[PDB]
Amino acid sequence: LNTYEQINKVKKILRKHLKNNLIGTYMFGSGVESGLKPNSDLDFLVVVSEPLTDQSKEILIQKIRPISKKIGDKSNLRYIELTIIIQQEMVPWNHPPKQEFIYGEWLQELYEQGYIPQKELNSDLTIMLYQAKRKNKRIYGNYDLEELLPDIPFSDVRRAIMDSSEELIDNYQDDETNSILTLCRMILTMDTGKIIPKDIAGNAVAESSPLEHRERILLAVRSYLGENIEWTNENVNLTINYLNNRLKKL
Repeated sequence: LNTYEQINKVKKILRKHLKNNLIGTYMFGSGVESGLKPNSDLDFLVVVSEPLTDQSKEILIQKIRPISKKIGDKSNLRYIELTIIIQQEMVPWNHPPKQEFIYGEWLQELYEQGYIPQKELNSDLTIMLYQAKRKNKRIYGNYDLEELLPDIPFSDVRRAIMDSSEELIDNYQDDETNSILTLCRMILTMDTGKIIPKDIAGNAVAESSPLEHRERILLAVRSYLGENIEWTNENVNLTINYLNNRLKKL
């Protein structure tokens, strides 16, 4: 499958199965903000009127799974990430926001165990809605995304980033590259105000960082682009601490 059929099959899945419950289908993220590199994920935000039955969620999982990349597969497909929100659940705005459904490949093992996304609160979705609201591509629907979402205070985006870092520093063992560059991304957006891709945020923050930390940050960029880095002897704790403290100074 090509990038074009990937996106098109997602649009028709949502339309065929969500029928008149579907308000809008939007894409956001690195692919819309920076351009579609062959490495880029396909990130979808979907807005609905009412909750989805546990049947509809299983269908979505079933129909999305064949057309999304699977981890560590050497294919050329892209990862599909898709979030569903109910328009009415976002008013009045409240952090953390309500999330109706998530398709994501980090959940595949659980999907195989029968796991079925239930309504949950997701502090990270505040950063997504903030990102999507500022730049998105509408691929279905009669309204622009900004018309379907209340103003989101950037203060809540700050609360969002800090709360995620707090658990990130405790859970970097074995997803080191993600955690380092997430924090690097995290630092950029809390100052300037814009979100950017991990690999570009990594080399931007590494430049402003003491050598030992820069060395390790740039070794994270490489792994994110494939390279097998083997962190078992790198002192990731120090850079995590450095990035976290740097971040805690907003």
